[PDB]
Amino acid sequence: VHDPLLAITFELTLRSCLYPHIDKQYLDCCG
Amino acid sequence: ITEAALVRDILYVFQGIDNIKMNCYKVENLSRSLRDTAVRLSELGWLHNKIRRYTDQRSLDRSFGLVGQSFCAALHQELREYYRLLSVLHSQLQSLTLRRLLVWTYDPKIRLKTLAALVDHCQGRKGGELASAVHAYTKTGDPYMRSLVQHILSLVSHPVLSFLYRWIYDGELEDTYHEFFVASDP
Amino acid sequence: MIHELLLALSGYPGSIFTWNKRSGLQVSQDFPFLHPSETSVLNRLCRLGTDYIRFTEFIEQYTLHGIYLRAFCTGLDSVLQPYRQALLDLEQEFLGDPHLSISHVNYFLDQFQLLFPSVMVVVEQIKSQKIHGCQILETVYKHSCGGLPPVRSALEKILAVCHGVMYKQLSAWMLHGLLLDQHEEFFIKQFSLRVEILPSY
Amino acid sequence: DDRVLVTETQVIRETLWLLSGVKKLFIFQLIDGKVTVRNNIIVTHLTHSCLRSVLEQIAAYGQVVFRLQEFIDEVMGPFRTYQAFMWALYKYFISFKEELAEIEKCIINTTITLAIVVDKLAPRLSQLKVLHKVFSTGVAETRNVVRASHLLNTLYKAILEYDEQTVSLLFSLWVETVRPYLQTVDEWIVHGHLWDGAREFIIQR
Amino acid sequence: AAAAANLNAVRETMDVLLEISRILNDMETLSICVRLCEQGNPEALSSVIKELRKATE
Amino acid sequence: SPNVLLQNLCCRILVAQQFQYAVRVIGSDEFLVAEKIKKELIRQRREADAALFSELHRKLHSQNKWSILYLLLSLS
Amino acid sequence: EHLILVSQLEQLHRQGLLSLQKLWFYIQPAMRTMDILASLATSVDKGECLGGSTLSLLHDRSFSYTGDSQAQELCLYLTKAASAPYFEVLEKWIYRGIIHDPYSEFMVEEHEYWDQRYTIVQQQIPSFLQKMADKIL
Repeated sequence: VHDPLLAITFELTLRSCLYPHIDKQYLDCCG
Repeated sequence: ITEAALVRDILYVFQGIDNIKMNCYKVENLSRSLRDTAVRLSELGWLHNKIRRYTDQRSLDRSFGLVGQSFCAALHQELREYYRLLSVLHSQLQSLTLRRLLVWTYDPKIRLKTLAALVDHCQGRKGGELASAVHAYTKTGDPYMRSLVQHILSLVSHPVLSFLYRWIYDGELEDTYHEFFVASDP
Repeated sequence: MIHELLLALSGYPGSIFTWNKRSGLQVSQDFPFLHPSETSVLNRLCRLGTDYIRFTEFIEQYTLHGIYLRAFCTGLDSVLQPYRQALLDLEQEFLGDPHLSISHVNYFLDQFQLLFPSVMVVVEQIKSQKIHGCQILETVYKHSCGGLPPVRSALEKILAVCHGVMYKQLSAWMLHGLLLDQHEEFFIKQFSLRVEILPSY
Repeated sequence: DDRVLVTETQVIRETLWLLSGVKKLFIFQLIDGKVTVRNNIIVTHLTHSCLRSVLEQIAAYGQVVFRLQEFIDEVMGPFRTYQAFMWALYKYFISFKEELAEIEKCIINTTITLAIVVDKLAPRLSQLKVLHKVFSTGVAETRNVVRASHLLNTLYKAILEYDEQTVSLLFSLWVETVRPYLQTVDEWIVHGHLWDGAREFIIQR
Repeated sequence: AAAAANLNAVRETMDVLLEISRILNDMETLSICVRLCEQGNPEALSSVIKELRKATE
Repeated sequence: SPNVLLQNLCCRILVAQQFQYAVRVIGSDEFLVAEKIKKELIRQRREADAALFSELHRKLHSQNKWSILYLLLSLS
Repeated sequence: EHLILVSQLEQLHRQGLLSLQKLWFYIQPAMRTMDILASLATSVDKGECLGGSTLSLLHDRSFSYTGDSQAQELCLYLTKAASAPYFEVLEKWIYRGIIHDPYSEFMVEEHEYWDQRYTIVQQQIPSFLQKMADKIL
């Protein structure tokens, strides 16, 4: 999932778009 | 002391590097019919050492200004040309003689006589006052000089027309060195 | 000896062209095979080699710190590119006809001989005054208003890439609220403003 | 003093082998893991000393590529991070090797000399110098959890220093080294258990 | 070997002559003129070449 | 040999009448030539080309000559 | 062009082909040209001529050679060249009113109610504009 994100300001803000993959997944588990 | 040795040293006196030593280049034997033409031919070096030193001494301090530097820079494109001709002449020394050299270096004894007398008429001129003292050499009429100096003027007067096109359309004059004829008061 | 020289002008000193840590590149002494009058033009030619060596040694050393110093050296190699490329050519011309002397080789440098000298003190002012931060974007600019056309066209390139850093940081701040900095470079440090480091123009 | 008097083109071929990472070369005979130029090499020109100068620089590059090849060797002959790190390094070498190998083609089949192959290899000898500093922090170090954490953290720090072709290298070198953690992290989430080997993860349960 | 060296020298001389002609200004015509000049006069050859050019016009 | 070369030159320039005229015309120092060429270049000016010509002349000697130069000067 | 005619013989001499009797033939044209320029350079300094009177002389020394054709194609090259600067101020006085003439040499000089402003100077008339010395002013 991280690799396709590279297809669609480097490694600091760019890395800040990886967490939506790891956070929504978390929200389901705790929920 | 053959004739091939003098041509060996003369090709170096044309630059400043010294039989022929250093105001005339007194040569120190050989026949009189040789010393005279050497003294005459070497006169091109004394015109070359003086012009090179002027560009160098001024290329050291930044006090000359933008207009001055431009004129000093214009004295190098008219020296690369003088540094190329020597290379072609150098390749033939391996035949040319003093008589052959005279018909070779008869023209660059004139360009090295306007430039070596253009840097003395404008000695202490810093700023536009320099671009006004290399324009007082165009009223000459000589079609070979008036078409040389009227080219150095086209380079020296480029920075002047850079402030003018700035102080007219934008009104923002900027010259740490006082060159433009519009002086501001803080 | 030609290919020997074209390496000495590249940054590799040898027996014919000794290297001294203080003075710079220079010819050792008189050589019997060559003429005794050339011993001068080479010394005039080495005044250029010393510049490239002292350039590339500083470029590699990166020395002081800060991105604006990193990018300055990053750009400093770009202006220095035509020097190298024009040096590779000299070998090709000598490979064709074997009748070319040092005179022609000295003549070929022409433009580099009147450029390096003016772009040498710009480096010296940095290493001798600890010019830290964005203050470089003025120290290089105050020398960009020089008369020499070649120089006026060289430093402008360096200022054109050095601005790329500010333009990177400036856009990163004006739309993302954060300032990417860890050495107090950009002129902003409840935030405030900086004046003692702000550019001139 | 005697000397071998090698020809000119032979040096470039030897230099390419040094770039390749091969050992036991008539030139650049290493002694103690440190490549070093021989002493009897001389060309018709270059006065026997400039050659010792120009080769000495390329030798400094051989050290960068010989040490890395020694590193990859000590992994082939379950850390899951170093082994995953070399695969990124190894992948870079194959592509780099192709450019050097291609040049060898134009040698046997246009004039080519020393000062040309070097300037042709500028955007490579630049990218290589970075690895000598990135890897230097991945070799100077004992537990398996500090050798892998301190390595993976050095990259993310070294990239923020470089924020173009040098960034594309470090980034493409980063993803192929954080692949282990991103796997176990996901595996811990969806499969509900932490499946670590040699206690590689930082959470030593 | 010696014959090959002579051929290289002739080619180099022809290239130099062509450059001189361009500055004072084809290659096949120059080669024919050079061979005739070597045999033997020069002013007469120039007059004939000028007349031939006028006839072609 | 010379007659054959003249016929070939006439053919390149272009017939039989012209060849006959050329034959009739045919039937009918170096330093000085170089100086004359330099003077002609000066009249044309320009100066840079003259310097190049001097270098070219030296190269030809390094690698009869007067006759070839005179023909080139006549063409101008 | 005389410093070259000395060079060709030198090259020929390096071959022995220049006997003294052979010299006395080659210099024949260079003995006649240098005998015209050494007669204008002594008829320009005899009576001090500058401006116009040094252009009247070069229109009479060119008419005295009306049948030589080897010393008239010369004195017609000097006059055609020593009169362009005089004719470049005349193209400023006829097509406009401005008279530059830094040195006092033009035929018309200004002053500082209008019959005294511009006055025809009598000396500096080229003696071939004498017919139209009035329509110019």
